[PDB]
Amino acid sequence: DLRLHLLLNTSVTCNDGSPAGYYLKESRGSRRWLLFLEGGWYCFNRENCDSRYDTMRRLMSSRDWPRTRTGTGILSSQPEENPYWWNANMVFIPYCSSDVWSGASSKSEKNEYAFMGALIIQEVVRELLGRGLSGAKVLLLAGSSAGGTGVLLNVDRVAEQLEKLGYPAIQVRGLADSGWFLDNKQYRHPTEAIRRGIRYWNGVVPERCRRQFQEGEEWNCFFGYKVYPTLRSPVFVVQWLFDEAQLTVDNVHPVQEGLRLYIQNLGRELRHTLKDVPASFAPACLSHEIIIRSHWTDVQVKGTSLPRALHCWDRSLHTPLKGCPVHLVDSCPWPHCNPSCPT
Ligand SMILES: O=c1[nH]nc2ccc(Sc3cccc(OC(F)(F)F)c3)nn12
Repeated sequence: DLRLHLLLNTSVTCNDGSPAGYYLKESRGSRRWLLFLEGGWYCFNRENCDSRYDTMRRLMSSRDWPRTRTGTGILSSQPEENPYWWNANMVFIPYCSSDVWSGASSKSEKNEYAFMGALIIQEVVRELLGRGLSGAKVLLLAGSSAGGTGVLLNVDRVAEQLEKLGYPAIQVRGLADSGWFLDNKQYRHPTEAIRRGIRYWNGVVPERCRRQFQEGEEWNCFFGYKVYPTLRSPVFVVQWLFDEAQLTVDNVHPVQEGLRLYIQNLGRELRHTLKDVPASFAPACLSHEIIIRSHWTDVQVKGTSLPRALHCWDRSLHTPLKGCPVHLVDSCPWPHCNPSCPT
């Protein structure tokens, strides 16, 4: 139901120099626009990117992209599947820059690959303005995994470019799903790979965060709990307390005391980082599931589903609301202590 458009500015490219693009399903009766950033890790040097080009080429090139994609979860237009925004204009932005959406570097004599994730987002926004985004009231920049970190890195830049282009009435907001990681100690023994990636990509981070951490330390801004307080746009954070990717980077795979304590401490640390995040949904589950899955409606925290919490967030952005909460963080300390966790 979402149709592919390759960028009209063909110099804004995927890793291999093929044009980037977006999939669009318009909803002409709606002033809501959802722009979703796909995830899929990243690559950080020539040899690592070459391997990714061999067996993850759709994440580095548009040459084999299909003409259409089906919107699912928060991108579904069916009310039953998407109680939150089923009538919105739907945009899926494929991740083909391998730079956690941070890059601003073209291919060249000296660069085998282009890392243009930050420019891809800006160009999608620019081209959408001529397709109806100029009439929007809300632009929700959403994303999962590397795309969720991408939201944190780019939401304020989207807000800034819309202001500079002359559209101050469009409210830009972020929804970061599964992109809120901790730079914690591993269970057995990362940030060095991000640190090297940033140099390889000419990666860019939000200005206020860059100014806090200063030169060489931009990697800090890839960690939600450090970049989020510097952001001005409203951002709703969705994060499993026991995210499978967090456990993977922590080298966690009949649980004895050391690992039990490690896992419990991870959940408490994650919960701590979300205490001052007023719009958040953080269930006590071991999962890698994301908000574009069709059954995203099923999980609840304190009896409230994520589509409900997002609706309550919309209302809050018109004092807390009777029966319509927006800060939903589990307090129970072990995976699947919430009975609604995905199986
Ligand atoms: O796309 C998917 N699925 N799961 C994941 C997990 C991380 C990533 S990128 C990333 C983003 C922020 C920090 C980071 O460093 C860390 F790992 F936290 F130390 C890596 N992308 N990703």
